[PDB]
Amino acid sequence: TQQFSILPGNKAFKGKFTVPGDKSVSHRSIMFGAIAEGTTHVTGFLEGEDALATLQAFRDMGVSIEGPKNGEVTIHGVGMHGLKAPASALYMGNSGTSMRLLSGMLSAQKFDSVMTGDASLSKRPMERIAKPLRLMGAQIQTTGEKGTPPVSITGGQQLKGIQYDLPMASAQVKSGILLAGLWAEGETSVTEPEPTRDHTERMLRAFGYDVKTEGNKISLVGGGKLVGTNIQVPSDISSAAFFMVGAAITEGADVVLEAVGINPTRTGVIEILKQMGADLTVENERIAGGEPIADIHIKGSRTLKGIHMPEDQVPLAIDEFPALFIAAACAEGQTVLTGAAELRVKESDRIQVMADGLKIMGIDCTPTEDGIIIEGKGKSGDWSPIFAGGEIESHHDHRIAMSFSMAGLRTSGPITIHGTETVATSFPTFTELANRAGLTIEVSQ
Ligand SMILES: [Cl-]
Ligand SMILES: [Cl-]
Repeated sequence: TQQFSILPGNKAFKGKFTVPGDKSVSHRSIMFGAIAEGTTHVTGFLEGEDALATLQAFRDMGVSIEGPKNGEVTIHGVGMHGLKAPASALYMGNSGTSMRLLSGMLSAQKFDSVMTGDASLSKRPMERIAKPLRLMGAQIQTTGEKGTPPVSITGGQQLKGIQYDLPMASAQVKSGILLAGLWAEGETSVTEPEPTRDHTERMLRAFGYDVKTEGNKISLVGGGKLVGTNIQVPSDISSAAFFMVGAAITEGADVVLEAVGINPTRTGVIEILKQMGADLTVENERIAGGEPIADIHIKGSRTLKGIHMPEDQVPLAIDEFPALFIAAACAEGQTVLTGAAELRVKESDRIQVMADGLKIMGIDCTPTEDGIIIEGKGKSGDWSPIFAGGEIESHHDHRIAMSFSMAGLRTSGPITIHGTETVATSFPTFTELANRAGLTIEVSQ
């Protein structure tokens, strides 16, 4: 166990900062850089659980890779057919993402493969991706009735593109199918019943592959070719969100977050904060590595106010609601969240864990079946403490820990957050940026 400690008192919160690279986009650059023609140089790379497992997999399959080192990776791509058979099982650790995306890719290879995982991944079913791949002609075996790992794939198959109506929305399953479709005969198409992130699609385009996005119908034609290029990874908006919130709840705060990724499938926190009356502007908009980026300028010039959060932004801000709950508490009036049933018990009930911590800090809130109700203690023009402090349980959820860390900007008492050791893995520079901004956080045993 590890814990964060924060002391009460009027904090400053200002500066120009760049948060770490987007987790998902970092991963995709490896997926496609490995099988592209020529060299790929990646910058702003953040290696997470997914990246490291995928990095090792392609190393095992003969790909030469320098790094990651200081956010830089050089990938000597081997072309669409340059992968070599792994000498043993490809260990995925806890990366279900790696396993699902590589399933599609591996099911199209000449050679056999086995994918295995740790105790947690070994329990996760893989039939939602395996089933459509089998329709394409893939030979993919799973374990037991629930179809969990190990996932055993037989190569040397001829895949055919299918038109697939996805029963349950999933960027991972969607991505797995499309990746197999790169080697398949004809067009592979996925129709998702609900909108998901499109980092896979955008990275494919960055590498020169044509991908049609036509409403909820996402498709490509197999036989194409990927071309190595330079990939600047956008900084993670999910990481930036904590400092957006911090700036919006701190008096006279002035924060510029540079090169923040603003993929429209990820920008829900911006729209929501804006609707809460936040002084938040999006300037210097441009594109890097097929991803849109911008500088986010947030000022604590006025008091947030509680709103009925827009339901059309919930899919776009799903991971940012723990941070937004902190904003809601400092806001004037009541905040209500609906249509966020996904947010409850998604193998971790963030609504309740936040509620527990918020209540400990003296905030009247109430979990609902599809969200939460928060009674904000904010008052227009008033920047007196909102939170009472206390001891907080994060349950090793980094987003919970980082959220309650921001609460230290408006607390009348000490805050101790337990189980914060996963914060550094997700957001390595979090406490550093916090300190540079004016939010001192002491890490302990
Ligand atoms: Cl994605
Ligand atoms: Cl998460």
